[PDB]
Amino acid sequence: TIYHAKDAVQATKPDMRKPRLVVFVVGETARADHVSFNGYERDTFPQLAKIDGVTNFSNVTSCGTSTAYSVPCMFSYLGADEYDVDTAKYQENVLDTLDRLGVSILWRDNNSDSKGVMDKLPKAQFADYKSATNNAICNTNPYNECRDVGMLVGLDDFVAANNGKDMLIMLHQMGNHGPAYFKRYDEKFAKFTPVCEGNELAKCEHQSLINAYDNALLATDDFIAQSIQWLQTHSNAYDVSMLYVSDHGESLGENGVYLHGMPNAFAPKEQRSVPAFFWTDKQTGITPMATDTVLTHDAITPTLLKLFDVTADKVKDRTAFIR
Ligand SMILES: [Au+]
Repeated sequence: TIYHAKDAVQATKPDMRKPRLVVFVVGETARADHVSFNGYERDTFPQLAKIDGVTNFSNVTSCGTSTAYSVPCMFSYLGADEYDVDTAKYQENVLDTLDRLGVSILWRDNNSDSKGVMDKLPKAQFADYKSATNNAICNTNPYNECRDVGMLVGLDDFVAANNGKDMLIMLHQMGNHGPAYFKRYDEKFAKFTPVCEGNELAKCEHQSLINAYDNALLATDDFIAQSIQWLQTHSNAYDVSMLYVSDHGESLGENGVYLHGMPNAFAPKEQRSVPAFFWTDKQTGITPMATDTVLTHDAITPTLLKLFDVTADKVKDRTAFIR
């Protein structure tokens, strides 16, 4: 392990102020420009729009264009300019630091896995929610595909067993993962029709592809709202906050390009322009940065440290999502 924050200290402890409870949704394949709040022509986030205290960040660039590359960078101390995907797994990352400091770290995954982020931590702190041995919400669709909202079930049991501690829960979404966007949402989210249902994107009518993509955003809108609603049920005992950032965007036929993973050197902007939301309870004292702050995945690690009142030299001056 190569360390970067051995100096990290927590200024205030959960035995002398309210314990802090944060959900970080790690999104999947969502594009900034298909978000209602960023000026998209469709209301793709109706439920989040009903919730007070949500900040939408209109200028966020992902570290990369793929799950393997972006997800470790999101939790890195190095920043996009110095990040090396090939050695990322051996670097101390922001979750190693918080866990060392006594924050209870939980990773639930309905996507793939943590791409090495949870590897130095006890396996008991990672849970696979792609399988029904954990996820109670899979038989709601003709594919029996397990749903992101299933990662919320039983979180009260996790809180109860971590009584009075700081807690950071990562929820790694299936989200808008392609090519089969149509599979990614239940029927209640099939607002935009007709929809593409083949693995040959490009052979699909372009509008029908967009329609399946947008329906999957409505399922994500629903999941993020439910996440905040779950947090609100603990807001008296805990200072609760919710951070959402997508790992990367998606090409939807622009210049003949589909899916993602284009190398950064020639990747279209659609693959790196991602949405980000921050919600917090009024009690927490946490203040969002300006909506239009130029932001990147580099802001995640300082944001997670500030949420728990932790300082570390390597990111002392680094712009975050919050003050
Ligand atoms: Au991804």
